[PDB]
Amino acid sequence: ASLPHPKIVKKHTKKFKRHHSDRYHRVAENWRKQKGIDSVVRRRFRGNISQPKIGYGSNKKTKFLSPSGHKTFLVANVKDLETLTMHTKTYAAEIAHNISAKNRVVILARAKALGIKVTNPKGRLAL
Amino acid sequence: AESHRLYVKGKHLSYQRSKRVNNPNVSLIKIEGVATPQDAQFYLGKRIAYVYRASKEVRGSKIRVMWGKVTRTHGNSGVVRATFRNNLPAKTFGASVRIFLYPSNI
Amino acid sequence: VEPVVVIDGKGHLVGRLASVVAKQLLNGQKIVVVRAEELNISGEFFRNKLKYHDFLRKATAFNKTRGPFHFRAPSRIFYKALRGMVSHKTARGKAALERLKVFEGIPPPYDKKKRVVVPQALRVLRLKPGRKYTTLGKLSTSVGWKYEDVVAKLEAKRKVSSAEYYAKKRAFTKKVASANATAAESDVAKQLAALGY
Amino acid sequence: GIDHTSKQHKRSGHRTAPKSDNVYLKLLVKLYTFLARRTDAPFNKVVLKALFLSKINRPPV
Amino acid sequence: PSKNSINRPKLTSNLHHKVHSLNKKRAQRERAGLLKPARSSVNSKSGEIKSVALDLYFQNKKNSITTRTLSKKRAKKIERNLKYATQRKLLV
Amino acid sequence: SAQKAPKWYPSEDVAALKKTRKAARPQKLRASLVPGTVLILLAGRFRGKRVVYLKHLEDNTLLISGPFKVNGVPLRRVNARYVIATSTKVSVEGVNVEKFNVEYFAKEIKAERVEDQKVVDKALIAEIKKTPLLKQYLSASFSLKNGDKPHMLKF
RNA sequence: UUGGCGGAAAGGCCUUGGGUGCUUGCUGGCGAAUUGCAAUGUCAUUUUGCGUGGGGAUAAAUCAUUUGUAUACGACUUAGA
RNA sequence: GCCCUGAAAAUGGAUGGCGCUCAAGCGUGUUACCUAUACUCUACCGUCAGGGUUGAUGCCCUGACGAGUAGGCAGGCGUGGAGGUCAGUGACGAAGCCUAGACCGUAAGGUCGGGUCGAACGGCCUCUAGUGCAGAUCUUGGUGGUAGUAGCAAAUA
RNA sequence: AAGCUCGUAUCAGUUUUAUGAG
RNA sequence: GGAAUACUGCCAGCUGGGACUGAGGACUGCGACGUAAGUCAAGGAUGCUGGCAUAAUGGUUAUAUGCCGCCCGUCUUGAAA
RNA sequence: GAAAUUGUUGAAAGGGAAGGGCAUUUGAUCAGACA
Ligand SMILES: [Mg+2]
Ligand SMILES: [Mg+2]
Ligand SMILES: [Mg+2]
Ligand SMILES: [Mg+2]
Ligand SMILES: [Mg+2]
Ligand SMILES: [Mg+2]
Ligand SMILES: [Mg+2]
Ligand SMILES: [Mg+2]
Ligand SMILES: [Mg+2]
Ligand SMILES: [Mg+2]
Ligand SMILES: [Mg+2]
Ligand SMILES: [Mg+2]
Ligand SMILES: [Mg+2]
Ligand SMILES: [Mg+2]
Ligand SMILES: [Mg+2]
Repeated sequence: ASLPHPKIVKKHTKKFKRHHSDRYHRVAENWRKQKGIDSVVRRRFRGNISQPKIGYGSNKKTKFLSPSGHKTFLVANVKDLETLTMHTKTYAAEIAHNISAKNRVVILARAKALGIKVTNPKGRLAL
Repeated sequence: AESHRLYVKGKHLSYQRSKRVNNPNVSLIKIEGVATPQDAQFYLGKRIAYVYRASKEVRGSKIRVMWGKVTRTHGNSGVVRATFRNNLPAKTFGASVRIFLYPSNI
Repeated sequence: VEPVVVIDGKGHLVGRLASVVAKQLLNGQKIVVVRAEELNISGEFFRNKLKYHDFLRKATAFNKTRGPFHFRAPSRIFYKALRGMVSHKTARGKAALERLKVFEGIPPPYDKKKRVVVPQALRVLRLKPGRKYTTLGKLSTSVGWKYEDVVAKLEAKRKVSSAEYYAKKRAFTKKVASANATAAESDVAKQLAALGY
Repeated sequence: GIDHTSKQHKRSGHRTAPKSDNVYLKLLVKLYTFLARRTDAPFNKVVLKALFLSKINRPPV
Repeated sequence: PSKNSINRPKLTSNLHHKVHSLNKKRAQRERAGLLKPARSSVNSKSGEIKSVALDLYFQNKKNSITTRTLSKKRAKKIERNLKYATQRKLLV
Repeated sequence: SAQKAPKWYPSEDVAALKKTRKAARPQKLRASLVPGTVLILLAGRFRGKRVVYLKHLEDNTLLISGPFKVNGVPLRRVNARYVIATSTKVSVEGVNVEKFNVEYFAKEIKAERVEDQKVVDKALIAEIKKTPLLKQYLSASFSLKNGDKPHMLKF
């Protein structure tokens, strides 16, 4: 129940991992550019990791879209939720991580009444 | 009768490759009885199945299929090129495939 | 077109036979080579013996048991030729090499099976007449193989048995051909001839 | 590969916009942008250009 | 193959044995019931909250060696939250 | 607020599609597919069977019959790209197949199917009996033998 | 079931007699459908599992102790109901 | 013209290997074939340029481009604290931490679920800085392999 | 990188013609 | 003497098979077939049909296979050396 | 109550290193969309 869109294409689904993060624990996976003058990764020798660049940018008509076709909007309460009352086909609400279960019940009831899709309706509400 | 076959036997030779890089998206297929590219032009567009076995049953069968189709001839000796929905696993270099007679132009 | 192809190595040239067999194994065909002692290498016997003594020169200096291993038998000479043409340190190469068996003579069960030839590796089809050539059994004997006489005696015994078998088969062929001739004048045979049989 | 005869990705520039954050100046720039687009009058072109100039380039009269 | 026995397959025999062994072990684990059921199974948790603590609490309410234990702190919190949910269900 | 509301929103009005210039013109069958031709089925339940082609339908499918008395294939639809047309043809002028169409075959035993099967099969048998060995040929199944080459085989 | 032969890794080849099924060598009569227009559409030997059962056979090795033809330790080589 | 000799040391080894003799050698001619981040066409990203337009540093149309060290310009990501706001989140569980689970960004990063935990903390517009680490025989603390290892044999028991 | 100009303006690791050298 | 054929070139001649792609999203334009109303392959794909409806496609993760991949940083032309 | 480092359990791989890239098989595991 979203707005129709082209089939979503991702040019690079794999995570861009920092070089030697597999080799050292002290080197995290968060991407860093190799600045070394003799670096084979910087110089783009065959058989090394791929580096992020703008040619991997996704289609502007499918960018920021979930597989169902909605953009995610973080909501903290019912007033935040009701900002999506007219944008039902284009936005889906995600309840913030620090909302209690008692308020999540109220948010879910209001969302069902308004027809607004909720991305994470199972959180903190195990039956 | 003793035989029920409706396909031609084939061998998965390798991926498309140069001397030091391969292309897994294209397989090279050797069809039995085909020795020239003009002979292999009959088989262009034909459906191919790699039919294999697994121990775990899925949807009522232990026999699994990877589907594909013949696209173009390759070289002078009757080899063809093929593309499958999922690329062939490279452990099947030298394994058997079935080339069916459909879609048919006869 | 067979599940197993039995190749009679007599009269074949080692390198061209090894090339075709290596390619067949990599494409996924089971091959049994028999009679490796009757294979041929082009060139004169002293040339080929000199080449084998060059191979015998090669060895690891600090420990001879780590070195190149010099197998003297004709089947092992052909196997070395073939393994040089197979990428044998990969799993695919090992799996290809495990589709091949090489024998001196024709041991059971292959002695009662059909044996084929490879025309692109045959000496009488490839070598220009008058060119000298070596035979693998004599080469192996000169470099240290010790079972040429045993294989020769067993081959003689096998030939006697196979000759008796062929005599019986030939007599039966004559009988079947005779009885098939007298049915060639019937209407069924005329219709078969009209269709090409 | 192409043998370029000129520089790639070169900016024309010519001071497209004013560097001020004055709301009234931005309103006047909007008005004279409309006029210079919809009249084809060189006076409006000159006024729109002079609205973009810096202080050292706008001396008093 | 080995250099000491060229006519005997080695890698293929090892691979055949390994495939058979892995298949036997997978069948044994499935029969022991250590694998998840189908997605449409009644006892499938697909699409629902997956929680060791809640599984243990509900198993103890339903009434080998494991590393899944439920602390009394979390159990009391589960009891309190379930009473909250029950009060809501009554009031609705 | 967990997130600021965006200033601009996409409109929720669904656009119409453009007018398409793609007309449906009738399928041109292969030159070898003529009514009365014996066909070899390449796929399906009756794969390898030899049937008789009767009529071209409006959904680009071929109506065929066994006939059902000969090899047990009823009046069916097949796809034209999943059969091999042979050189053998039986005379079809005595068969009335004006009733059979998409609505006839829609599934949303009827004995209307059975009676129509018998009505077609009578004239089919009458014509089939004229050519020697034709009934045995239609009852036997097709398969590839060792060394058969479909690129060189004549049908 | 009768007989003969095969040791190169024989493990197979040939043969006697009767029994029991099929035979498309030829002529007939019934059946097939709905897997819905394709989806490998599953077809071939062996089975360290079990239940039925009629038959066959009721061992060793190691530790510990012990010898010194052996020995850094292992190992080796002896002995003991 | 081709062939042989026309000098060679010293671990075992090399037309890359196998090997090849009417060649798989040498000279030449004719075709076919294989495949680069190159060339042609299409889509997508960004940059630049030219236009149109009474959320206008936005929208739409069109064309062409994209190597890069020192260096330069621009747009962004994250952190401690400050002013304003969301009458924001929170004992029906803040922050932190763990996670074979989910999603968005080219990326810096962001977001959600589960577990643990127990009292506070965020989004946005701005202000401010002791604001981002793999290295410095860096500093302080903690911990491995080496390893149940070397050894614990002077002074008679 | 900024301004003032001009924009059939300013030209060009090229040829041509004429005229030198070799 | 009279033909043919090769070779090379041209056709706004006809026609069979295969592969990849389907961007755009009311209309507007240039055209074509028709006396005409209209129609079309003419400023970018539609029509008809089946199966499944869940781990089936897909993702993640542990690995296997084919091919590729030397250890970073610094400093010196340059560095496995 | 993090990491280095360690124990147990479960799963896996291993014929003189391991790690990484593209692609797919296998096993495990998982979300969305379900009128
Ligand atoms: Mg370029
Ligand atoms: Mg070569
Ligand atoms: Mg030549
Ligand atoms: Mg918390
Ligand atoms: Mg600092
Ligand atoms: Mg550090
Ligand atoms: Mg550094
Ligand atoms: Mg240090
Ligand atoms: Mg220290
Ligand atoms: Mg000690
Ligand atoms: Mg002392
Ligand atoms: Mg998959
Ligand atoms: Mg390499
Ligand atoms: Mg504590
Ligand atoms: Mg740890």
